[PDB]
Amino acid sequence: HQQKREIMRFKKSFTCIDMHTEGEAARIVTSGLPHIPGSNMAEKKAYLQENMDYLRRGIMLEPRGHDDMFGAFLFDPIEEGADLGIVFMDTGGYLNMCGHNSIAAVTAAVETGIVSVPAKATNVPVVLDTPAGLVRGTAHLQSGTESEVSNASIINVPSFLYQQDVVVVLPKPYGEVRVDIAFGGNFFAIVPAEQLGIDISVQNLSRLQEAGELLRTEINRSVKVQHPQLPHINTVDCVEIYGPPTNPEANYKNVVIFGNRQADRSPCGTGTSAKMATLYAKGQLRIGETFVYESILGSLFQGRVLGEERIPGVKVPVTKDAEEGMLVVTAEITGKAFIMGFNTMLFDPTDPFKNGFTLKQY
Amino acid sequence: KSFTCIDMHTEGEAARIVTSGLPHIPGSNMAEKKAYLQENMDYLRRGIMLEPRGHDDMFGAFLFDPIEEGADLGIVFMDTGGYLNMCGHNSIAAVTAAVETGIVSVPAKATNVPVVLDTPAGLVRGTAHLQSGTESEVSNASIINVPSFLYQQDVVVVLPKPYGEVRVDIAFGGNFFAIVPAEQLGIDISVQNLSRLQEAGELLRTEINRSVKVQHPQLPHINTVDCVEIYGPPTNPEANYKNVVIFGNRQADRSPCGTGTSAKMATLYAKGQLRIGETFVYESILGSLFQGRVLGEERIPGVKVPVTKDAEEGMLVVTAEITGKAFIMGFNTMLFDPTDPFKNGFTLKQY
Ligand SMILES: O=C([O-])c1ccc[nH]1
Repeated sequence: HQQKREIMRFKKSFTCIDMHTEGEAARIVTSGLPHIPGSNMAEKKAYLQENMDYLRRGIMLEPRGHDDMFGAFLFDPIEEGADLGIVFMDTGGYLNMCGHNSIAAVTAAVETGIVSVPAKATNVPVVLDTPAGLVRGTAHLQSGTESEVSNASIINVPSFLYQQDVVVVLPKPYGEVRVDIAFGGNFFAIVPAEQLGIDISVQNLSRLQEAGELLRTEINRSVKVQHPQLPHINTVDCVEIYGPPTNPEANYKNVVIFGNRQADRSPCGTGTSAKMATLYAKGQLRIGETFVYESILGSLFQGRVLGEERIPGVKVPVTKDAEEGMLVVTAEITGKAFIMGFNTMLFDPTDPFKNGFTLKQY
Repeated sequence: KSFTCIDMHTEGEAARIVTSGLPHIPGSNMAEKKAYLQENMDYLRRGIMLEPRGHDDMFGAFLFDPIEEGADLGIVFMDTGGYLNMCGHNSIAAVTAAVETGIVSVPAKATNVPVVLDTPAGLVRGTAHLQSGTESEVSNASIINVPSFLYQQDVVVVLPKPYGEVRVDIAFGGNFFAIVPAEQLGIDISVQNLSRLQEAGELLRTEINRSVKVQHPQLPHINTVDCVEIYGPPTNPEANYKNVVIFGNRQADRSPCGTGTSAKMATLYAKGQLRIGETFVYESILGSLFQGRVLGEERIPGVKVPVTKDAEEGMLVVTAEITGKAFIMGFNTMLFDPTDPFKNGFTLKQY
C-alpha cells in the first residue's frame, strides 16, 4: 500500500530524545546521521560544521526548534573507557563541552538502556567522549528502582583560570569592563552584572543578550586565547554574567550568553566549572566545599572541586613567575534532567524551511 | 502522562496538532469542550505550548471526535496565551494532517478532499488538494474564511515621531486588522527591520484602540483592533504584495497570515480593485506565498458600519478562500513526569 509513502516521508529523518536539564533544552539525536569522518570527537564536529551545518540549523532553529534551543549528536565512543561519543550544538555553532546536556545525556543513557545498569546498583557510571576530553558521569539512582534517575553528576575536564582582570571596551551604553577568562570545557568571559549596569532578571534578558554578544565579539577581537593541550580550542564562546543570588541557598546567580546570543536557562555546567576554577585560583573556594549556582529561572546546580593540579613548565597569562606551572582543578557538577519527548524529526524536501530560520536580528 | 502529535508548520508558522492522550472531555458542542479545558485543565495547554517542550511562538490544537453534523474532525485551537486560532493557520495544518495521515479518506481517483472542521467558533470548511499523481500527498489546502469586510477607511492615526500621522484602513477577517502601508511608517519590510515594524505596530494598535473604538455589528465581544498588517511591494514577482502581521504580545506572523489576507482582500474588493475569482497572492516576510480568492459578496439589510454609505441599505461583506501549504516537521510523543518542575512550562517573555 502507501507504506512506500512512509519510507519516502522518513527519508533523512532523525530520532531524538528530547530532554531538559532544569528548563534548558537538550535535543539528543540518537539516529539518522551517516558516518562522519574524524579520528576523534573534535574532528567529527569540525566535519559537521564545515560540510553539514544545515543539519544543526534545521534541528536547532524554528520551526523545528527555536532561538534558545540546544542539543547534541550521539556517536559510538572512540576514546578508551567511554560509553558514548557526543558532539554538542546550538543556534550559533558547536561548544566543545556542555554540562547541562552532559547531565541530560548521562540521565538518558541510563533511563533508556543505552548503558546497562549493574544488578543491585545505586550509581551507574556513564563516560562521555567529548570534543574537550573525557567526562566521567554518574547517574544517581532512585534508591528502590531499576533505572529511575534522581540526578546526575559529571566530573568535568580540567578547568583553569586563564587570564585575570582583562579590560574590554564595549560601546555605549556599556563602556569599559573588567573580566576574567576561564576554561571550564569552553572558554568564558566571566563578568559581574554590576559592571554592565544591568540586573539579572527576566525583564533585562534582551539587554543581557546584547551585552554578551558585544563582550564575546570584543574579547575574541582583542584577546587571543589558546588551550595549552587542545589546539582546536582558541576562542571565547560564552559570556557569564553573575550577580547576587535570589535563593539564599546559592552563592550567586548567573546567565550565560552563547550561540547566536541565546541565554542558558540552566546555571550552566561549564560556566559553573569556570567560576569554581576562578575562585579556587584566588583562594576563595576550598577543595570539597559546595558551591551552588542559580539560573535566571531559579534552577540550581551544585558544584565542588575534587582536586587540583599544577602542570610544570606550562603557563597561561595568569601564571606568575613565582609559580611552577599552571593550576588546573577537577570540578564536579550535579543537576537533574527530564525526558520531555521521543521525537522523530522530518524534512519534507519541498519545505523551504527544512534548514531552519531565525528572525533574530543581525 | 504522554501525548501524541504531529508537528507542522504553515509556511513557517508553528502548528502542533495533538492527536491523542487527552482524557475524556465533556461537552455537547466544541465550545463546551473548549470551556471545560479552560476551566479545568489549562495546564495541558501550558506544558504542550510553552518551553521547554514548546516556545513563545508555538501554536497548535487538540483533535476530537466531531459532533456537528457534516463535520469530519473536532478541534480546539490553542497557543501560548489562550484558545484562539488567529490568522487561521492551524486550520490549514489540520485539514492537511487529516488527509496526510488517514483521519479522512480519499475517494478513488479523487483530486481534492473536503475536510470540515468542528471548532468552538463554528464549522470551518476546507479542501485538501492532492499532488497530481498520488493518493494522499497534499500539495496544499483551501479554507473558507469567516465573512470579511472593510469596516472603516482612510483612518488618520497620529503616531509619535518618527512615524507621525498614518493613513490606515480597518477591516475584519477574524480579528479586526489595521492595514497600513510600510511606506506610511517609513520602514522597508525586512527581517532585519522587524523590531522597528514591531515597535510601530504596537504604537499603532494602542493608538487606534484609544481613539477609534471599533465594534463588530453581529459580535459584540470584539471591540478592539488586535492586529496590525503592514504591507508593501513584493519581492517575489508572482505575488501582489508582501506583508507582516504584528499581533499578540510583541509577536510577528512568519506566514502571510490567512485572515489578514482575507481582510486585505475585502478591503481591495470594497475599493473596486479585486474581482470575484481573481487570485490575489500574498508574500510573507520570509518569502512564502498564500493565494486567496473572493468567491461571493453579500449585503446585510439594516446593519451598517462606518464605510457603509447613506444610500447603501446594508454593509457589504465578502466570502474569501485562502490557500496555503502546511508541512509535517515531526511526529512527537511528549512526556510529563509528575516531578518535573517544568511539567507545565515556563516563559521568559515579559511585557
Ligand atoms: O551547561 C553548560 O555547560 C552550557 C554551556 C552553554 C549552555 N549550557
